[PDB]
Amino acid sequence: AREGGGGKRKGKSKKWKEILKFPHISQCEDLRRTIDRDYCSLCDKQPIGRLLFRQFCETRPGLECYIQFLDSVAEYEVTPDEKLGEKGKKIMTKYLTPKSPVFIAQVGQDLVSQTEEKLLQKPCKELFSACAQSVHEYLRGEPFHEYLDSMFFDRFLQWKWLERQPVTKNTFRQYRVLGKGGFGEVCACQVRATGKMYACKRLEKKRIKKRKGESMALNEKQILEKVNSQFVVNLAYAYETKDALCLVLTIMNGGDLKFHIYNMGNPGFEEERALFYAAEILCGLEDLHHENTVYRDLKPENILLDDYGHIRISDLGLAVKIPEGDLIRGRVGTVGYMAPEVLNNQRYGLSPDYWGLGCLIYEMIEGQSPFRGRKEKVKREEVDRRVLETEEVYSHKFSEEAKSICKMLLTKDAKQRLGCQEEEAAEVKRHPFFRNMNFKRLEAGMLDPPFVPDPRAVYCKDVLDIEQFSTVKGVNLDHTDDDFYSKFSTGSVSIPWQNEMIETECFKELNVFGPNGTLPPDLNRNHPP
Ligand SMILES: NC(=O)c1cn([C@@H]2O[C@H](CO)[C@@H](O)[C@H]2O)c2ncnc(N)c12
Repeated sequence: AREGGGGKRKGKSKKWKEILKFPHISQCEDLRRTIDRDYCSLCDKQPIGRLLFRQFCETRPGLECYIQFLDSVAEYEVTPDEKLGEKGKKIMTKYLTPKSPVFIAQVGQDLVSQTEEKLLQKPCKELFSACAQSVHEYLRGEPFHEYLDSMFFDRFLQWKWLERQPVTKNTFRQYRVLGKGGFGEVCACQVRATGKMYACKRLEKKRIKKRKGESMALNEKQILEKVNSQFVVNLAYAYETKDALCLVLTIMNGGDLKFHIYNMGNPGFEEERALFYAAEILCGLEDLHHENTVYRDLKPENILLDDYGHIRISDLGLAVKIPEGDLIRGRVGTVGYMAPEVLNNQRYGLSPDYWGLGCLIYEMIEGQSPFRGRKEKVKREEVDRRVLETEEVYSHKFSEEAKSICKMLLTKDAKQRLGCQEEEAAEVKRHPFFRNMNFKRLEAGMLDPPFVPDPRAVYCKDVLDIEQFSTVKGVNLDHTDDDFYSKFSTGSVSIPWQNEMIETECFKELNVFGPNGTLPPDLNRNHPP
């Protein structure tokens, strides 16, 4: 239900209930037939699917206890460390003990035992994770199968129908230019029906073509799609115009980290501020790494702020999804920001992102790159040489803990680098530099940023065309470009679209059923259109 955006001069279109009008359920037969009935996707990962399955569960006493447990576990994870024994024991009594009325029997008895014991010792935020998966293992059975036959899944099919409607020229309205670079420019845009504000990243087809950037543009879209993170820009819509390809991303107008680091006039800022940014970047990094995707482009300009002062990683073009167990090569990135193992063309994993985190913390505190000056005339090959053969030094601006984490992230050997061990990100989160940071609360948006930005305002002439247009394809014998345009423009992206519907409360308002125990007319089979 909560606001956020580039400022909104115009709200929901007042015909929006017509625009988003449910199809009659009889028009959903094709969806019903083709849809992959997959529990995690339909009942968890997809935000409206999860809401509707939860609505189904609350009609059944036997199912609802499982949902309540899952919610309690969510509460447990954000509980302060010193109260975890209390919260954990309450969940034990309430849920995992047979005498309780809200007892859930499908969590295995030896799982309960293991959990009891882990709780007896020092409790960790992840205490109930095994019980949680056990619960989902049960819900994806008969409960799922009953949900699929309910009116709440019928209603999911109706939402999916709306989700998949084409993007057209009437989908969006256009506001000012936000910025310029890369293949194109970025402007504010707004979905008319829902009123949600986004950033439209406009890549010029001519510039993609001359630079041979098709693969990079396609890679960007496809990684964006598959990562859903509070700390990485999300992709809501991907579509075509006559001259451009458009990515409708999370609007982050707070300015980028390059600006904020060098705006002070005394570059570098408070460690408390640096710490907060670093912690969120790390979460963003862990979310990418969960997809076994390495970002490989970490630099201050690719980190953007929102009007709230939270950050997101942007510009995923150089990111690569690595096959499980594989390693990749290739020397990509920005000068001064590339890790030794990238520079030496070795095979590498997630490791460069951690080196990149080191650069960012360093530059945030010192105000300068570790291996370069900002005003400096120096050749690329010299900056590279510094990165391989010299060690950075640390001024009085660094606390001991800051110097330590930077040195451990800026470890040149990737094997010994912080966060590159078996613990992965967890090793970095537990570092003394972060000792006061509860990352679970951070991931849940429960901690306030120490700094609120002036939202960026650029002056720019351009009214640039972001109106959707599907060009006629195949005009030339060579249709490679055209194939790439068709591949790219898949329209709305499921999860962000659904969250948009929820956040703007289009979901809450539109999602309604009959007066009491009845179907609404759009679900009434006896009266088709
Ligand atoms: N590539 C992106 O995701 C964005 C780039 N800009 C602006 O365009 C500049 C160059 O990309 C940035 O510094 C911002 O001013 C953005 N502004 C708002 N949201 C975004 N999601 C971006």
